[PDB]
Amino acid sequence: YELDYYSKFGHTDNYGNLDLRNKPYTQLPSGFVVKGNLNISQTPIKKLPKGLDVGGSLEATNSALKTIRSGTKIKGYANLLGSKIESWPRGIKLGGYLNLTDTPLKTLPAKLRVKGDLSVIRTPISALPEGLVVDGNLYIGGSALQVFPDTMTVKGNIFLGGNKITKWPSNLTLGGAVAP
Amino acid sequence: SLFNVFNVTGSAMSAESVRLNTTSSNLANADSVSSSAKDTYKARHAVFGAELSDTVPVKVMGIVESDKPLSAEYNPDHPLANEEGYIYKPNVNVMEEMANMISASRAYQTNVQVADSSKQMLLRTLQMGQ
Amino acid sequence: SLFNVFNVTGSAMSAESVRLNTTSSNLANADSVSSSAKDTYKARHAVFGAELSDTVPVKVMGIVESDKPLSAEYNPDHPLANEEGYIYKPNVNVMEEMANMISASRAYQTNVQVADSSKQMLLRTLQMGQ
Amino acid sequence: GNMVAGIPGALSNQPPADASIPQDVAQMKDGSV
Amino acid sequence: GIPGALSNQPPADASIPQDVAQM
Amino acid sequence: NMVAGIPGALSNQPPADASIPQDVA
Amino acid sequence: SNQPPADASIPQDVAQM
Amino acid sequence: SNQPPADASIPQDVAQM
Amino acid sequence: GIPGALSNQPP
Amino acid sequence: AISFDNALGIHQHTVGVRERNAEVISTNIAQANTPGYKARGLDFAKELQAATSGKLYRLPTQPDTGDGNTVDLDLERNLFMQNQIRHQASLDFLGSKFKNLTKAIKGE
Amino acid sequence: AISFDNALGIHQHTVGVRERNAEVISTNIAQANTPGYKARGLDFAKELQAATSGDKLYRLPTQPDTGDGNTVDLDLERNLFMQNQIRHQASLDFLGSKFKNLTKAIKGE
Amino acid sequence: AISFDNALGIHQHTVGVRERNAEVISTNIAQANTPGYKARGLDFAKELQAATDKLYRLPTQPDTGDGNTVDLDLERNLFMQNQIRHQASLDFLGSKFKNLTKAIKGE
Amino acid sequence: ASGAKVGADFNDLLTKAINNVNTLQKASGDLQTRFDRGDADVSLSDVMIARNKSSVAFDATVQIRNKLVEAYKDLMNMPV
Repeated sequence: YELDYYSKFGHTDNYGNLDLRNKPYTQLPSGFVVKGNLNISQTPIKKLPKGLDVGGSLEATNSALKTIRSGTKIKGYANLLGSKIESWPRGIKLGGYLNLTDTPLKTLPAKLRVKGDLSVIRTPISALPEGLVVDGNLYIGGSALQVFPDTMTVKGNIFLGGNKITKWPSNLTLGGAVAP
Repeated sequence: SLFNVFNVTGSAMSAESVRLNTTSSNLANADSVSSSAKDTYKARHAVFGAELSDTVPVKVMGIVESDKPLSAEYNPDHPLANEEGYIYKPNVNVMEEMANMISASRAYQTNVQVADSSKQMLLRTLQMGQ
Repeated sequence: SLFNVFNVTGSAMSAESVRLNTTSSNLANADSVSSSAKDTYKARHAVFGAELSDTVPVKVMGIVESDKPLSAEYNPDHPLANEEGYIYKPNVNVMEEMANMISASRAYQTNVQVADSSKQMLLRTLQMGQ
Repeated sequence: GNMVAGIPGALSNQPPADASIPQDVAQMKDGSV
Repeated sequence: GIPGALSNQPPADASIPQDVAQM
Repeated sequence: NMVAGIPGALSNQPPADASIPQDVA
Repeated sequence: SNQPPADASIPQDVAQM
Repeated sequence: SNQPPADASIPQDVAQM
Repeated sequence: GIPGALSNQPP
Repeated sequence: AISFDNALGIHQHTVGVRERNAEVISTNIAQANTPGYKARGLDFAKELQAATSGKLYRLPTQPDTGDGNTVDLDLERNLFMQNQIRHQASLDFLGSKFKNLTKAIKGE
Repeated sequence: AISFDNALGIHQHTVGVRERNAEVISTNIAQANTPGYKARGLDFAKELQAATSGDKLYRLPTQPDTGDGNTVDLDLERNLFMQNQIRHQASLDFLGSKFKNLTKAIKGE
Repeated sequence: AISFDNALGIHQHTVGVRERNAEVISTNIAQANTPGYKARGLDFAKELQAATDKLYRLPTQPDTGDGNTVDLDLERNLFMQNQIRHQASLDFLGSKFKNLTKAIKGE
Repeated sequence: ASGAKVGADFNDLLTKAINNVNTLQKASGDLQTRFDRGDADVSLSDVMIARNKSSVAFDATVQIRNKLVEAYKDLMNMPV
């Protein structure tokens, strides 16, 4: 079903951490604001409402999360390990890492910036967008990637995870190393 | 081989000790609106497991919080009150925690009896024949 | 050499004995206001130590006074009070003394069992080959 | 696998209408996991 | 492993970018 | 190398209680 | 194990650490 | 018996089961 | 069987 | 004749079976609080026959309270002490078989 | 052949290790209440190998300490001490019977 | 040498003194209510000298017209201590013969 | 090296053991009478430890003595 004004009141602690673990909710109110962390793991939610503002971290592991609307703000990280998301929207305010391990993700917006590690492990993504800048480590193990973008910035160590890299970026400033 | 009994009773006694400490924390934190980092305490419960395929030892496989909703109280003048003046408190129920205290202690002591009785049986086997 | 377990268990018996004597003094002097404000009794506690340079004996390294502030009481009637009518009392907490009494007695008797069982192993060794 | 597990004590020995046990743990009792 | 099991380590949180970013 | 401290109730509580002397701890 | 077990923390506030 | 006993069912309505 | 003993299955 | 089989009889095998039975009874007591665990029994006649010529489930007396556990600790305690007495008696029978055998060979 | 090593077997080295283990277990029980003391474990296989021809193992706690830092689980220590005493008694019986059989053969009694 | 006096030590006399001490404490408790009775204490060192007396206990609090100087709090503690020490003396003196018999019989 | 050195070394081993057993027996005796006379600086635990070690030490002395006598009695019953 949906989340009402009083439905969410039963899933909030003293610090405004909303816990929806395995709750049979399919959507959240439009323009939703959560003071603390949001947990929607293992939920049938297919799309996040537009204007969602999270003061903490996002956790949607093993959930049905497939669509995210632009303009969403996350102060912490977005943990989506094992979700059903297919495409990442542009303009998401994210202050942590994007964990997309075990996801059907295919495309990423151009000039994407991740303030932490990016994990696209076991994803059918074909090509990292040009201008992609990562301030942490890069995980591409088990993915369909075989060609890197011409320019990318990975402040951490790039981990290949087994896939063969045929083309390397021309302009790459790496603070670490490259591991298979 | 009664030495296996020692492993099973020892694993059971360890499991009961984990359950007792979980009950001890619930009774002590049944009135705490705050927490260490940022999340209101929720009644914890150890998970016992039997890896049946001789003897099957019982192993604790992690602590899982109770899924009961937090008891909301109307404390509008409290510093931590929400927009509606409600503060949330742990879902610890006194009656079930007392039963755990009784059940864990009685289960702990009967496993000592089995190990002590099994210890004697090994000794009588050593004295067999002489 | 032949009685290494006895030296360790026996050391624990002497160590745990001191902790019980310290607990008795703390409870017997929980209401001893004495005189002044720096000669007032303060809760004492033994310090156990283990030098791990086989068996590691437990050695008491002296009695140490608690750092808890003295319990102040307003009583401008006691002739041993001060300018503001306060008598400072020992920082003895009854609940922590009761727990120490339980912990000291049980741990002391546990080492009795180990020392008593250690003698049995020595006695059985003398029967080797007989 | 074939391992049976769950929360012991007073929490489990109640009718399932209480719903005080998480559904993940509740299925774990069955034996499928 | 059991789902929803608690962890014995401080809970990575929000303030101090340090946690929000490092996995 | 030694491992010393007050045993019992004075050490089995969170350090925020601050009962053990700093030097001993 | 070969490494001695680590000591518990019990922090008053987790953010302070 | 060679077949495990069945887990008891405590329904609140019986009809639904 | 007892004449009037309760069963153990749903009625 | 004059073989350790003919000399000890079934006493050399009953000791092992009752040790197995104690193991099965002991794990029932330990797994009493584990939800969903079905009490396991051992058939002495079948196990003794198998050992001589080289586990079932226990039906509950009352329905479980909701944890799926069919272990009655009063029954497990009662069966454990009976097995222990029979195990001790079995060792007395088997032990004297060797001592009588040693008495005959030494004549004293 | 006809030597004390080939006759006694590993029942002479095992006894020494079992007494060593009891010294370690008793130390943990005595040092249970000492804060900061870490429980000490002993590897029987490595000790027996060293004894036959001739490092610090710590025991991982099942639950966190209450602040003192001591990782001695006194419930486990008693169980291990009870097991060690039984296996040590068997080793003495095993080793004691080695000498009795040797004396029996050399005297025909 | 090799005589019972040296083999038993002073443990042969301590058991008797602990019995006399227990008798006196029993008298004090029984005579606690009878007015005019003065609590009697036994000096341990005196019976030590008698081996190799029956004094009066000075009160810590005044009487209430009875003149009875028996403190029942003190007597119970002194009876508990004497009984514990009496059992230890039996253990000490009992093991003197157990070791003595093992030396003679060799078994 | 001569055979007297081995004999003297064996003799010193026996003398050292007897002195060690005698030292424990006297040590236990003093601790027993110190606690029995009423000295407050002696702990019952140390007394029980002292008499436990002396009893075990003397029991070892008895076992060695019996084996020595049995060997001598075995020795005298030999063809010669």
